[PDB]
Amino acid sequence: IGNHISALKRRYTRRISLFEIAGIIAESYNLLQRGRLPLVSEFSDETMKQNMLHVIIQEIEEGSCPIVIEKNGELLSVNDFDKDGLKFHLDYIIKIWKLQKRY
Amino acid sequence: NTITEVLKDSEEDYQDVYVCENCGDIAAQIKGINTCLRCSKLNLSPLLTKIDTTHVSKVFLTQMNARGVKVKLDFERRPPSFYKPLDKVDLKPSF
Amino acid sequence: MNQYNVKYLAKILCLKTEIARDPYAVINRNVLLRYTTDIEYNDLVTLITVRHKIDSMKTVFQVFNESSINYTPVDDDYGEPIIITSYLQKGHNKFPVNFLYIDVVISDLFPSFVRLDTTETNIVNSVLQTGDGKKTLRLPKMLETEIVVKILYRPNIPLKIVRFFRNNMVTGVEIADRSVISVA
Amino acid sequence: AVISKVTYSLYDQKEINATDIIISHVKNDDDIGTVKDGRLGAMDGALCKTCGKTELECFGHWGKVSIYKTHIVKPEFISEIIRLLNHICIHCGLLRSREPYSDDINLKELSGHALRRLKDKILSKKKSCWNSECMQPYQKITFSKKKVCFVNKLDDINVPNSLIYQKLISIHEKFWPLLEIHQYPANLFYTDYFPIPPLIIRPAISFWNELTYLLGMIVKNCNLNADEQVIQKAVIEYDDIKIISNNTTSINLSYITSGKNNMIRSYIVARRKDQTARSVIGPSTSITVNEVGMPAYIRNTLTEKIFVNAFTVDKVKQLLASNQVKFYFNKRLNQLTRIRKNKIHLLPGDWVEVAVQEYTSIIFGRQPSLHRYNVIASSIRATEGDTIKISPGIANSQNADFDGDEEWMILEQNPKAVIEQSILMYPTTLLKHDIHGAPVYGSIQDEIVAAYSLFRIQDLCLDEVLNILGKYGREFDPKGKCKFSGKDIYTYLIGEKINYPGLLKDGEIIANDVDSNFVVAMRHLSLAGLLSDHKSNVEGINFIIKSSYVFKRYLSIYGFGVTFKDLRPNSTFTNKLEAINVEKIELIKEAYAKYLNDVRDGKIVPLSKALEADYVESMLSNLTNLNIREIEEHMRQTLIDDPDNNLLKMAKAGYKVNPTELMYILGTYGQQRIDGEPAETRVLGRVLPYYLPDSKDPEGRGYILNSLTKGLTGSQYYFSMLVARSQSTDIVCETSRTGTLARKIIKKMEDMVVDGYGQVVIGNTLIKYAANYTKILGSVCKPVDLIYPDESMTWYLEISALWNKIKQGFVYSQKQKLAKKTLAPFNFLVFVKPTTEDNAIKVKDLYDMIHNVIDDVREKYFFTVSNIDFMEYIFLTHLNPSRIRITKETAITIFEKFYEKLNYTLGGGTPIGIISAQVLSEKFTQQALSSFHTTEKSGAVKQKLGFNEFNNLTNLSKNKTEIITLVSDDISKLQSVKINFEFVCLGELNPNITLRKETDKYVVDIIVNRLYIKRAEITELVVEYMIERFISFSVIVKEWGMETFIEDEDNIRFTVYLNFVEPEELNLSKFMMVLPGAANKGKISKFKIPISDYTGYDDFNQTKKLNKMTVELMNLKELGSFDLENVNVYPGVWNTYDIFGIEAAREYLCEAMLNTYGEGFDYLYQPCDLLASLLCASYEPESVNKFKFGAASTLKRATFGDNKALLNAALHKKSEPINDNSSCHFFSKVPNIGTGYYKYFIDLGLLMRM
RNA sequence: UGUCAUUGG
DNA sequence: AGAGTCCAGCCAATGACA
DNA sequence: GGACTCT
Ligand SMILES: [Mg+2]
Ligand SMILES: [Zn+2]
Ligand SMILES: [Zn+2]
Ligand SMILES: [Zn+2]
Repeated sequence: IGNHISALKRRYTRRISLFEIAGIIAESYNLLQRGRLPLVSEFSDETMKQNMLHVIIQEIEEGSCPIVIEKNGELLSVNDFDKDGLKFHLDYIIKIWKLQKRY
Repeated sequence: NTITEVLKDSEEDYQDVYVCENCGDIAAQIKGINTCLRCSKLNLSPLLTKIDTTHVSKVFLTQMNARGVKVKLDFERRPPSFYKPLDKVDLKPSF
Repeated sequence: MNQYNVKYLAKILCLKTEIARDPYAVINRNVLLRYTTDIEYNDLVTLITVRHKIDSMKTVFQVFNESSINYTPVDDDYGEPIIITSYLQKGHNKFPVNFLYIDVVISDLFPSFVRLDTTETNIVNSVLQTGDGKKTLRLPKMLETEIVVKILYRPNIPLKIVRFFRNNMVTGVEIADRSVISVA
Repeated sequence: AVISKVTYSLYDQKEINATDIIISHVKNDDDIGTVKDGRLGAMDGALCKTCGKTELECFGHWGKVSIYKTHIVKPEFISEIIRLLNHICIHCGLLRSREPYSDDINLKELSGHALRRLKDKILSKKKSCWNSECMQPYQKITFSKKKVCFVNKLDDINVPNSLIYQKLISIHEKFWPLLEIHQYPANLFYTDYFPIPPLIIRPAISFWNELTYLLGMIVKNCNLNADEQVIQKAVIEYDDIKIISNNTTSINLSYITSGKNNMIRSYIVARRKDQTARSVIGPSTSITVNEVGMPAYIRNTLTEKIFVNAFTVDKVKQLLASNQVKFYFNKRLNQLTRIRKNKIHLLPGDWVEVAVQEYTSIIFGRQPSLHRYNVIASSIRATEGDTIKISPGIANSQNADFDGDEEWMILEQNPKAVIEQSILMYPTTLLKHDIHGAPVYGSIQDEIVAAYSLFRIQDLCLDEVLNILGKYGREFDPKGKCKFSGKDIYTYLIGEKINYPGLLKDGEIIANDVDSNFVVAMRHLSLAGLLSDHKSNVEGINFIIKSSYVFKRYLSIYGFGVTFKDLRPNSTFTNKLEAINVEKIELIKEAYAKYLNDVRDGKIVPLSKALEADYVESMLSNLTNLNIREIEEHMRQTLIDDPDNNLLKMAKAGYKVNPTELMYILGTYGQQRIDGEPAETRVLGRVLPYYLPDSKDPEGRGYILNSLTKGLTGSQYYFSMLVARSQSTDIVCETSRTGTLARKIIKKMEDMVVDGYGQVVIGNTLIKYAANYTKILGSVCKPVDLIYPDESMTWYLEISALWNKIKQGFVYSQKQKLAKKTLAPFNFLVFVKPTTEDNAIKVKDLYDMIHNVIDDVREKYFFTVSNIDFMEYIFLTHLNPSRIRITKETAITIFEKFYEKLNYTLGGGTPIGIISAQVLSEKFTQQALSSFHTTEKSGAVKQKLGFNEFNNLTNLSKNKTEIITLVSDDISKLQSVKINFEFVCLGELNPNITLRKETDKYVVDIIVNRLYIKRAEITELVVEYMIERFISFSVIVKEWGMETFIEDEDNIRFTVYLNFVEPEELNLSKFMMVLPGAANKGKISKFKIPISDYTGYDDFNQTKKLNKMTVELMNLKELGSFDLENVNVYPGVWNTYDIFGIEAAREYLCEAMLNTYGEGFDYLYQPCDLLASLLCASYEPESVNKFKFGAASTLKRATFGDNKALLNAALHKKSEPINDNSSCHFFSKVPNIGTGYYKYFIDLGLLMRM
């Protein structure tokens, strides 16, 4: 039954909130701002003609975001969380970034 | 991260400062070699770790050393961790 | 021990009788609706007869002062003398005189508590595990010299976690746990 | 690279002597070997001789000065040495008992309190030393603050430090667990050398050092022919002058850890910053709540960072070609260059700094930062003037007016900080309040009346509607209508077909009027709150922006102004109320004079002064209520005569006009209260010389008959100014106390966060199993109506079973209150649509859905350790088919939203402790500065309300009396305690005491009145027993004899015959002086014990009449002699802990801290519980002033304020990990709060794969 | 570089 | 039972003075 | 001025 509680808590670990996605976006944005290579598909010079937040969000939904977050003793990628939670928070973040005229 | 970058010293005011892991004070560069004077007088050769702290933190630690309180910092030699793939988890309810 | 502070002890000994017939029962003042006391008061030994209402089971407690203890087992006895001590002492049958200044079981400040069984203790211990390695959270603490630990006592079941059912103005009942730590 | 833990210790002599820099000279022709040495660090204008580095790269080096044959004591551990001297003899070195030294004890293996059994035995024997060659008496050596040596106090002799040194190094190592020693005690002294600190803590002061001068006064005594006392005094006044003196302002070492202005509190958790600004604020209508207007001088001075990378290298090259770049930072050479043509090569990692552009997030705020809505981060817009133009919609969030308030700005252009400012501190993210969920932004004064009059408007054209709508009239749909109303404008403004009980139905407002509860910030009926409960905070922020635009366009078209003619159009009503007041107050004066003359001629017995004051208080309160009713009838008659009165319009809209303020203007000003009572009588029994001596005029005690329209007279202006200046003095005296308690609570609660499993923890202790009782954010959680079980409900059996499970806690406040609201996990009422019974979901299928969802949630989200039967009760009573039918897709929508709120809203790292602490602190600060809690006096002793009661609760002081409440169904058990405990003396019975001398006896007649005995609620035998007890136990009475005569049914004569102890005349006068007071009974207190009664709840449907009683009482011991069976007893906090335990103490602290805020603040229950569960997290209640049982680090205790924290950590050799905010800010670490709650790695696999 | 006086939110 | 010790909101702005 | 602690 302790194994069942451990399984329930491992399933609870996959919840994503605004703090985790804001930290993941901030880490990847700080690394890309100082000169790390953008890990997107269709790597060209045209990808350096768009802004960097589009590159960060494209890295997130393409499954190639390099940032690994350590939560509850586990190591999670941004695609190991709940997909609906990632979509729910990224829709809000893209809305408020479009209000800020930065996306 | 915002309150960390606010409360810490500016990124323009950065310099490589080394601390002694045994006695806790700032290492010195004699003629290019990072040494600890207190441990080279005591016939040691301990680890010197690069630290990024504020200048007021070092002034506070040196003044507490002047009062007699030795402050010694320990550092994390973390075991190297490896990312492994995880199973699919869907948190949507079942109706 | 006087003629007033033995009725409050009788209300305590209903809860001790309920624990003696079921160690995993929920103890509050509603337990007092299932029992009936009879007090024979004397300045050497006070006999308190607690009777279960539906099962007609009787339990006779012999209440003494801390100085003069003349204990021989009567029939239907609890098995151990109840001693009213002057100060808070370590022991499930040793109630200090401050516990019996007022009527404590009928009060609104009297808690509602259980001893957890092995299933609930394992669930609590696996919930407290932080997931990272062998690290664990701690429950808040409670001293062993407390009236809850004295009521919940069983001779070969060690009491480590007590679950409290707190009153909550917005949700009704809230679940908390305390860990019982040692004294002397 | 990552600092884990910090170890504090003491320097031993081999580390002090480990130096090649010997300081020897005081003054010199060349400073070599002096204290201002060039190898002790680089000074101003010289390289360091040890390292070759300049002042900004040399961190300084240590020196040593030789003390020749002296043992200099370390000055702050002196007390510890004093403690170590109360354990040993000084002629020998042995301990004060034989049991440490015997071969039967084996000191390495005993655990627990067995080590502490022996030590008070060591501190009990102080007669003489026990060994055969030392039987000297145990001395009590004290440090003499007068002259600097250690001094014996049996006889004043200086004990030298070389003997305390020998006797403290004589103690063996395996007796250190006894005497609390963790290192060599020779580390408590400087035995052969003294360390000279580096120059970096004492730089060259330049304006046109103190520690350098103190070290020079040390080295001026460091000679071989020099006493250890003068060197000890120099060392002490260099380190800590307050050891031997009582003067401040000396710059010593302790100056960095002295009080509020110490180093950590001033320069580590707070600092002065670059890229900052400060300016006066003004409003702006072209600025939304998401924006801020920046003046031109700020954006012409402040700079923003553009990093060099593959994305922005063309923009940086373009800005360098056009001379728009102000600074350039080269990261690889690590240097900044100001551009005033040079050569600059742009590598990735470098940056440039240009002028700050629009839509950059600035962090701006107002001071004092009482709660987190003071400091937000919004987008820069270019505006005019020199003022920072904020929106008015954020103004109530920051407690801001535009009457001269200043606000500050800071620009933090770090990319992690840029992302956190863009997401977490954006005002759209902070729309809902984090405790009670109401919107933080909204409308203010004029827009409230604009909202009211816009709802009330009728019969508009399409062009008038489009003129009101303005730029939002683009997508307005006229369906087929040609005439419109303001309800159609509101239906367009809301734009959602949502329902809410009492407010909305299919988007239309079904309320009668739109008032301030609809549009003002932090209200429970906000339409923006419902629109953001429906979809998201973007929809609520859009409704707030669009609503403010439309209300200001209504004000532009139609206008709003209040004239003098709306208040006082003529003299008719004010003349009528003036005549009414001058009739009724003369009626009051004649009735009071008739009572006074009936007392004076003797036709009735007089009342007590408290009851007389209560009777006059009731008559004047009746006159005040008559004025209130006249004002209300005038308001009704004016709005039915002139229905367009603007003053009554802003009264009906809900802004600041009520009948009491209109009574102050047009009616009467009332009775002026100071400390709950009228103004006290001074010299000659009066307040002012405008009244006769001992004047019974109630107008001369502070009752004002005039109003502001008539104008106050001189005495009335005195009493009004007395109340005003008293309020000003009280808020000035209370501001600093509220700030101190706010800082204490914030530092205690700030490390309490929500962990990754939804639990509330601090350190490694679980405080709560579920955050906010729901594991959902508190801004999402909705206080919904609690519906008691009725037998007309569908599944009355299941609903009544759940109510029997959770019905405790819904009857609270000593059974006086029944709960009317509970906590729905989210606002599901906006998703409920009514439906006819043919299209509705089936009834059993709805129960199966509710039961299956609640069981699945209880398993998967709460881990089967939390009781969430309140959620099932809410979903069973609010979705009950007996009152509402819903479709199947409505239920699916509701429970999918339930799972969305359980899955996405609450996250680990949420700073729930500091948010709750800031909300509690902001509320008691607002109530203290607003004078919200009026003092009022009553007969019984009551629990106080307000900040001083909250501070007494969090102080947890022990040796104080507590208010102990006794509730009983029968009044006999309360009467038996009330008779014995209530203080009644003979003098308060108003006796007639006269004595006369007689041969053999002095006889004293005490003629008491029987109505006075009945007013005291005692009998004549009680008075006889009081006098008999005092005379039979007194020392000054030698013989006595008492008799009781009957004089009337109005008089009882207690006759005493007496002979006093010689000297009998002085004892006669002392007896006659102390007789009316000392003949008494009961516990002495200023409060009486009246037996109250009320209606208490057993449940929602069954009540009972209960009798109440309150006693000020220290212990609970003296209650133990009474028949207190079937009596509820509610003591204070320490008696509840000592009887019932730690959980009942936690519960008492919760409800008592909640009760100090007053009526209408139930949302502060969840913060207060979070505070109480912190004070009762150990086995004992712990205050907010100290750290006793909670594991707090040394930097946490030093940041909290504890000057000997690092010294006690160095004595006990503490090694503590760095996990708290105060320890993370010291070492420049990211705190474990929010986004810093998680560790972040980078997976270099996909980069190395290609 | 700190005190004192006055003032602001 | 009585003295010692430490504590008393935040952020400002001018001028005079040592 | 006022609360906690040692004496
Ligand atoms: Mg203002
Ligand atoms: Zn070293
Ligand atoms: Zn140097
Ligand atoms: Zn001796």
